[PDB]
Amino acid sequence: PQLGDSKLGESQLGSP
Amino acid sequence: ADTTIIDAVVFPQDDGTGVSNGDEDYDSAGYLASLARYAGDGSYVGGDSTGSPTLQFANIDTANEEVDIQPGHAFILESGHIVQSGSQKTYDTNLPDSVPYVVILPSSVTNVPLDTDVDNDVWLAVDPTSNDSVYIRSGNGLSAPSDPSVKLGTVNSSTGSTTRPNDLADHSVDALNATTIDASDTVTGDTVDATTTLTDAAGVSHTGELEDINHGSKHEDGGSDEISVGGLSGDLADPQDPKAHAASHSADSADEISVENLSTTGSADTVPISQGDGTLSMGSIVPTDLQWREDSNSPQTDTNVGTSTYTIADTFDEYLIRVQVFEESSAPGTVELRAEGNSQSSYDYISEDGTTTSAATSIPCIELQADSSTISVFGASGRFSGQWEFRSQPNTSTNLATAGFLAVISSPLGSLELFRAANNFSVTWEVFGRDIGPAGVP
Amino acid sequence: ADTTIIDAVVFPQDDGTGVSNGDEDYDSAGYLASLARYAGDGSYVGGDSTGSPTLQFANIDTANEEVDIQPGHAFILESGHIVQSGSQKTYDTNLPDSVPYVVILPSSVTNVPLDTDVDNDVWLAVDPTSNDSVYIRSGNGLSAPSDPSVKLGTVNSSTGSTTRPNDLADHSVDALNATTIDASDTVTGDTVDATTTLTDAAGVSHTGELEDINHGSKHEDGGSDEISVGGLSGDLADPQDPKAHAASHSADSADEISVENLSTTGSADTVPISQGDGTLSMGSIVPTDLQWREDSNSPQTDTNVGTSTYTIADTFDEYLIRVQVFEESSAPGTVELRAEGNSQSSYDYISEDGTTTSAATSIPCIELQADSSTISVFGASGRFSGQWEFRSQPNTSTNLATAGFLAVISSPLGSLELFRAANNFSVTWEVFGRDIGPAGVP
Amino acid sequence: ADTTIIDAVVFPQDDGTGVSNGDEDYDSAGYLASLARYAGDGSYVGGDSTGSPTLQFANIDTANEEVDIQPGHAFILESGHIVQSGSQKTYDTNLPDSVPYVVILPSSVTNVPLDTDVDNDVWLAVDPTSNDSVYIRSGNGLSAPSDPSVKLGTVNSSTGSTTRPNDLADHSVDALNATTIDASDTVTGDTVDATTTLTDAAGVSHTGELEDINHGSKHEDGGSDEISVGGLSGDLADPQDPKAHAASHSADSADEISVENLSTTGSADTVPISQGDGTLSMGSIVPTDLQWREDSNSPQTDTNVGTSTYTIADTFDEYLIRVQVFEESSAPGTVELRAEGNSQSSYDYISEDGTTTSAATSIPCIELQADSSTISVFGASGRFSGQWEFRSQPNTSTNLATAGFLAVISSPLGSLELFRAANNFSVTWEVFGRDIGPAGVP
Ligand SMILES: [Mg+2]
Ligand SMILES: [Mg+2]
Ligand SMILES: [Mg+2]
Ligand SMILES: [Mg+2]
Ligand SMILES: [Mg+2]
Ligand SMILES: [Mg+2]
Ligand SMILES: [Mg+2]
Ligand SMILES: [Mg+2]
Ligand SMILES: [Mg+2]
Ligand SMILES: [Zn+2]
Ligand SMILES: [Zn+2]
Repeated sequence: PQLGDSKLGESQLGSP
Repeated sequence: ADTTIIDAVVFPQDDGTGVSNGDEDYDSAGYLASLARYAGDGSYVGGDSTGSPTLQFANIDTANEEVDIQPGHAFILESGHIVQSGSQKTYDTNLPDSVPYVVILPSSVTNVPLDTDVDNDVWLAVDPTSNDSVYIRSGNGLSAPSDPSVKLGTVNSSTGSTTRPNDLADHSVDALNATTIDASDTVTGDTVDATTTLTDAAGVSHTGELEDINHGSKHEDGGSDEISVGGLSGDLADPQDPKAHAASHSADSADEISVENLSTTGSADTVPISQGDGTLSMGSIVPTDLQWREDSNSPQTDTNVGTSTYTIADTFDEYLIRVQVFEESSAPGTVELRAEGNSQSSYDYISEDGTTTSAATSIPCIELQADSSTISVFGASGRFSGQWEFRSQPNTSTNLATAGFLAVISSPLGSLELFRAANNFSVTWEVFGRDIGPAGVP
Repeated sequence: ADTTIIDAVVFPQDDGTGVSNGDEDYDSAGYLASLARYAGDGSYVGGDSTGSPTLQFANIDTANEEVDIQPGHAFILESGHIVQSGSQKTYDTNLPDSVPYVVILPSSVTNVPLDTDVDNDVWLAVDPTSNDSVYIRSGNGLSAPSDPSVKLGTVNSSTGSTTRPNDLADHSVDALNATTIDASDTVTGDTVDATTTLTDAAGVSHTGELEDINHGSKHEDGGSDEISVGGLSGDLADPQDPKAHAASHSADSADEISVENLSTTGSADTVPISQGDGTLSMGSIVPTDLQWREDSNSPQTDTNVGTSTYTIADTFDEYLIRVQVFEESSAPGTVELRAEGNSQSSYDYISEDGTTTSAATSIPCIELQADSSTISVFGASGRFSGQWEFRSQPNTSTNLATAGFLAVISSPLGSLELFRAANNFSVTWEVFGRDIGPAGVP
Repeated sequence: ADTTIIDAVVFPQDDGTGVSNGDEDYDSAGYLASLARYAGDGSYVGGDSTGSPTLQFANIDTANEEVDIQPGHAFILESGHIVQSGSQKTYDTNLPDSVPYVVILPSSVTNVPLDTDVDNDVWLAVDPTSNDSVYIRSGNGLSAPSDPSVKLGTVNSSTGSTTRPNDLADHSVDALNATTIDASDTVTGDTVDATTTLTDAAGVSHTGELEDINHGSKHEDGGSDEISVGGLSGDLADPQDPKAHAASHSADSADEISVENLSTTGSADTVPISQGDGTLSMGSIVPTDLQWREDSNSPQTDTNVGTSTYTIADTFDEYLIRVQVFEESSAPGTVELRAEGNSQSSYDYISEDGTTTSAATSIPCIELQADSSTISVFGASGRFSGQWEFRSQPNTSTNLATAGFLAVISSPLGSLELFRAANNFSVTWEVFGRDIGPAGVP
């Protein structure tokens, strides 16, 4: 994901 | 002990920290950037871009309590976070060591309370229960927070005095490689190694090796860095080899050794006689007894009757007259010693065999003899020892005459008279004195 | 060389690291916090909050191989990551420099294998193929991991000896500003500038400038830091100006210069005579030949017949008698040199004209002479030189009489006897000896 | 001043930084890792895994402008970032302090322009408007970017000279704990504290305390670190206690104190006489007047007529003859003094009473009798006295004759002759000279 468009710790870093 | 800051922010926080699942921080570039700024090993107040501590005290209002904090950032370590192991969304794994939060204050905090007229400790505490929950403790030795915190400093409300220990990073490393290093206080090392230069506090730069204590071993002769004594002062505790100074001992110079002080090996009565060729030697000079001494070495006369007071000797008890004479061969005769009426009238008149002679107010016939004959003289005053002759070479010559005769003191004194009918008489006398008194003692 | 740790975790990992498209690490607050803790330039074992290295060794079982690693964290660098350039979700850009992972061990690793009874190298390795894949290499110099790794240390399974070179951060900086700097070993610098204070290993604090070797140039007179020599020991290699010491040379003091050792310029037979005026001079003292010397300065007699042993002298080959006499004017005349029967019988008797004189077993007709009329003594013992009178003032006086007469040794000795019938005789003699032997040699 | 880099990447960026809403960076493991690497306090060019600065200059083409920049990374601080407070997605909160971007260059920038043949300042500029927007400024003193930037260095297109000040981290810390510290230039502190060892630039390692300037207090007697003076050169400005040296003053040695230089207290005409007892004293030695002096201590004759030339003396104006005679007891007589025809013709012949005697070319009857007899001489030459005896013991003995008789210069000189008929004399003479001239001058 992008910065700012996730609350921390609830997504893995990059991409599909 | 609370001031719940209305605008402070803390990062990062997840379910793996003390927040609910509704309350996980949103990700920001500013958070990531400010977090990455962490450097030290402990918890500390973060520096600005100049390298000055942030979160400084201001406007300390003394016994009226209140104090101002300026905005900035500090790092606060917390243990016991939980993380997601790999791909598993379940927060499941304990961290083994403590890890930092960032505390960001966007605003100055105004007129924060303290206790009156005493020392106070200030602590900044994160409450790990919300995204932004931050509070400050202060008080007169009042208990520090239980919650993750930093000792932001101390203020004394009586004095206005302030210090703060945690105001920049404590840092522990293995090896530091730097261009320049500058400590505001101590530099310490178990070996300090100045290649090229060492500067002391006096600001003198040393390249050559320094000196240890007890270096005095080197200054002596044969050592490295010998000292020359020329011009130095004091007396050496040992007496020194004396430099040439013979002439200094002389009669009226500074040193003065009088001869009567000096040693001699010589026997009694010995005297230093010069041998010639430098060296003195202890011989003995012996004056004779039977001492005779002069008074008045007698005047010359020539071409004239004797100027006869030929000596006037001092009171020696016995005089020895001696004569030398020259005269005209046409009329030799008596060296008249009829004399005059002396101070005391002691005389005797006896000639050689003649046994007798006439006496008068002044003497008739007492004579000393130009040409060897019966003429002779014997008395208290006047003892005689024979006659000379009227020639040297047959014709007129100087080398004619001598006699010796003597007298006692009869008067304490005397001077002796003379006449010679030829006129053309000539003479020199001697006289000498000898002393034995006219009694039982010399 | 493998021990796949069941619970170790590694961060960060994504499509651009070595993990499959789905197997990206899930984000955690703890991961970001622990990653931000990176500080060095290289790969290193991370410090706890105190500044003590984590991942420590424990329970080295020695020859039975096994060893314990305590939980902690280390930073391991890897190159050749891929990133997304900006907004473009495609992993497209390569990093130019190596960048760190965090390796987190939540548990103690227990009884890790080594080779028996020898040296072993220990390595921690990340496998970039899974979210979490971590393993350890060990062995007797066995090859390090090819995968991203750190040399966690070395252990000897014989000795139990351990070292670890990577146990804290290498850090390279330009300018370090600090309060205090404290190294466990060397502080090396190409200039060490001790403003304010320098402290040496003895714990002595210096502010003033230090001393170089070859400072001895300064200790001399008129240098800075000149030394007083008073009381120092030894002898200077150059002889020194001698202090006042004239008095030291005296007769029986420490120094002793005897006069016979001294120089004089004076000619032969010269003697130092005082001129007065403090000063000596090399004149000459000349005694006469024809030497005569005393024996016994002859006794007084008065109001009585003469005590006539006027000498009993030591042997001299010739004696010179001299008399002084005070006379009985009421009954003068005979001075009977009675001289009775001296040890050898040499005599002769002759008068002043009388040609011949009578002799007996003792002297009948030898006299000295109170009344200057005819008498004499003439012999081997007794040569005379004329007569004397018994008056000064016509009646009586003391100031009367003298004679001089002599004798050889005929007897080796003598004592001379004399009488006068009048009684009222008074007298002093003198006697002096001379020395020509009675043969061919003096 | 622009070179829009085609492939540079910058991180991190949000709506809260300068990007439009759609243009926030996508997250990468490489970005987080490279951001975590930050360590300094300011903006600086990053070091590689070795600790060598990156983004280095290469291929400086000098006056033809162009230069190559190698890939690497640098950190650039920017202020005025906005963040999301907690759960609120609204970008709402201003950061108080500046925070770092990472600038990653994956490619070498090729042949970057400069101004011709002069000094140039090089700046790396981030444009916060896009995910990736980066440019470079260069020129002869041309202005730095307004935008977030770092002074990548300076190149001179004339000289080819280069420097870059911002090429590793400025780091400010409180306490640094290290193993080893190594500075390229200065180490500085208000207290350098070398426990265990200090090494100077000469490579000498010190443990004992060092020496301060003005340490001369110590080297003296009775101070710590005294020096021994044995062997040193010079002369002390004070004269020194003189060592034993009496013997050096002797007659012909290096020191020579001649006696005519020395003091005496003694009155005029005094002489140093030895008292014995090692000691000198100022006595007086007084020779007599009436000086008589020898010439030839006259020869022996025995069993023979006297070999009579008993004087052949140097001129004296008066001679005194003295005789000693051993005897022919069977036949005594005259000790003949008839003499012969001497150089001048003066003689007189008078006897004891006889008043007259006869004369010839060689003398008839001048006799000196070996019998007490009416036999005498009186003249210019030959004043006689007294007559001896030819015995001691009534038969034979040695212990016999003496007489004293004298003569003047009538002739400037004379020898003296003798005869005896009986032959068997034995004889010794003495002869002495005295000196009064034949006229008015002695
Ligand atoms: Mg959650
Ligand atoms: Mg205020
Ligand atoms: Mg938060
Ligand atoms: Mg992982
Ligand atoms: Mg994926
Ligand atoms: Mg165990
Ligand atoms: Mg947005
Ligand atoms: Mg190029
Ligand atoms: Mg970007
Ligand atoms: Zn010294
Ligand atoms: Zn001396």
